[PDB]
Amino acid sequence: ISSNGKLLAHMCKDVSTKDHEHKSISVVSLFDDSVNLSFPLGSILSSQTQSLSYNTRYVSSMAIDNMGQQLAVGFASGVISIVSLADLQIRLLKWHIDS
Amino acid sequence: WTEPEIKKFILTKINTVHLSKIFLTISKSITQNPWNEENLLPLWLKWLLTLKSGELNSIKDKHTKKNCKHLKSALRSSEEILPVLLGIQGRLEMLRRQAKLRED
Amino acid sequence: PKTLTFLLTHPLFPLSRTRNLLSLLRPRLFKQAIVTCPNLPLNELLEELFSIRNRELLLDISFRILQDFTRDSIKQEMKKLSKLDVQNFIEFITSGSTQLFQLLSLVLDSIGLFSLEGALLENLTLYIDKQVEIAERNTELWNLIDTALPTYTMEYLDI
Amino acid sequence: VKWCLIIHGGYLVSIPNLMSTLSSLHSTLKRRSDLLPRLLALDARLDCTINKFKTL
Amino acid sequence: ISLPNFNHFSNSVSLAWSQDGSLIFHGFDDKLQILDFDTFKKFESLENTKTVSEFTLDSEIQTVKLINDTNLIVATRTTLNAINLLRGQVINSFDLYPF
Amino acid sequence: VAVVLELYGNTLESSPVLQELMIDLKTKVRHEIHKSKEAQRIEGMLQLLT
RNA sequence: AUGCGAAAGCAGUUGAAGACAAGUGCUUGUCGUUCGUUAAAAUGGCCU
Repeated sequence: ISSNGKLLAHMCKDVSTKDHEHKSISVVSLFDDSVNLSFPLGSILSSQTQSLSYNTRYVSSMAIDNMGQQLAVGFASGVISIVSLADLQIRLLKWHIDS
Repeated sequence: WTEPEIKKFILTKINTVHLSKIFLTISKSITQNPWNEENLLPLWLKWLLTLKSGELNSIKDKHTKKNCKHLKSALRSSEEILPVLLGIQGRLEMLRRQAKLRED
Repeated sequence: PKTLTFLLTHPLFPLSRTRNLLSLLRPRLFKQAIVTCPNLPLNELLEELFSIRNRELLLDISFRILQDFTRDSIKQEMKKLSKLDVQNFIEFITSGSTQLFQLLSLVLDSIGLFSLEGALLENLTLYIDKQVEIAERNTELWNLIDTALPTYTMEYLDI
Repeated sequence: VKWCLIIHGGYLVSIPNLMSTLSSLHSTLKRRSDLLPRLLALDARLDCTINKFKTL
Repeated sequence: ISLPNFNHFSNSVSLAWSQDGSLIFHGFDDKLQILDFDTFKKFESLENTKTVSEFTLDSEIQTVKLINDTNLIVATRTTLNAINLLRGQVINSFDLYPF
Repeated sequence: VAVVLELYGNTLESSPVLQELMIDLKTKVRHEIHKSKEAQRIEGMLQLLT
């Protein structure tokens, strides 16, 4: 839940059922119906990580901006990725060596 | 099999070609008699271990490792037995010197 | 009797049978009483050890007394004991294990500095020296158990 | 110290508290005798490697 | 010091001390020894009124206590035994082996 | 030195300087074993002389 | 790696089902899946 409490963002497995791209990120507004987005983690992640481990492909924490522009995912390998939700694109923040 | 150098030679030939079964019979013989005065068979095991440890690790899983754990138990008991034997040797040396002092 | 073997299995055995039942027991009940009896006097036990019965009761009684008693007490009782059987016992050891080696240590402690024969001590030093040597080789063996530039290489392949 | 313990042992067995008298001797021999087994292990592995590179 | 060399190791020991500073009850497995603090040796009675320096208890000792200078409580591996010291005999018993 | 011998046996064979260093190390460790053997003997002598 | 045990050790353990991916109906690997047993990766390191 975003720090205002106006947005939530969760993950799903129905795109694992309906795709090879497995987990779906969906962000939904709460007190109005202004924002609602859904996209696969296959599109979120990099492509050079598919020859690598589930430690890298295991998302471990989510955080949302209070405007909905930025969504930060944190993997179990210790590399944060911040997606801008306009063009749905990533920037990498690499410091942690554990999860 | 008599000379240690020819033992090195025939050991290199055994590892060229048998090593598992001779290790097994050496293991059973030594875990039967740990205090065997014939050092030649311990020289066999010592040279085989200082040459060919990796294949001894990688050959099998049960019918080497069980006897390996048993021989480990026996020889660790020998490592336990050593120090009081050294102390008894020291006391006997003291008594020998006292006897010498009584003589001269 | 089955009741007596059950009482030998039983932990508490009060005072007087533990004091003097070893003379009464002096096979199967002997082995049972020596592997289990809660109180066992040192004089009778050392006399039973220094008897030459030798049913590996060397190992049994030695493990028993080294389990239950103290080095100073064993030293004092074997000081009270006789010298001739001590000589016959150490002759038995040098003719033919940590239990009996600690026994040898304690009989050395009880005998002290006075009663040492010559050739007996020579054979004892020879036996102890060769056994220290074989124990050292044994220890080293146990620790051993616990243990690019192709400048021009003319080869040929099979196509 | 070997010859001393050889010769003068009568007064040594006569004095009661031999530990409190010969304290530092007992402690020094204690350190060294406790040091021994790791040295045996290190020499075993060192001799293994030395004979390994010497055999060829 | 009091350092005997026992070839048997038992994981369960206990001990207790009288209020005067003289009597020490060292309860090793199966056996309680009564010692004088001045000697660290067995308190051998010159009268010998069956106040024996060693007690042998049926189970392994988990606890020794003295509630006063009179009553010694022992909690043994199956049971519990309350003994008096002004007369060397067990007063009370309690079974704890199912518990 | 246990972990150094565990690691570098191949370059130990390849380079000759470390071979001479292992010779000196072998001699000194054997000498130290001799020292501690004599010390254990003298401690046994004391335990007799108690 | 479980139980007993002392800081030793002594016994025993690695079974299936389902699903998916890749490669070629078949092989391996995987599990944010079930039941049965006593059972190394994303060049990324600690303030003033």
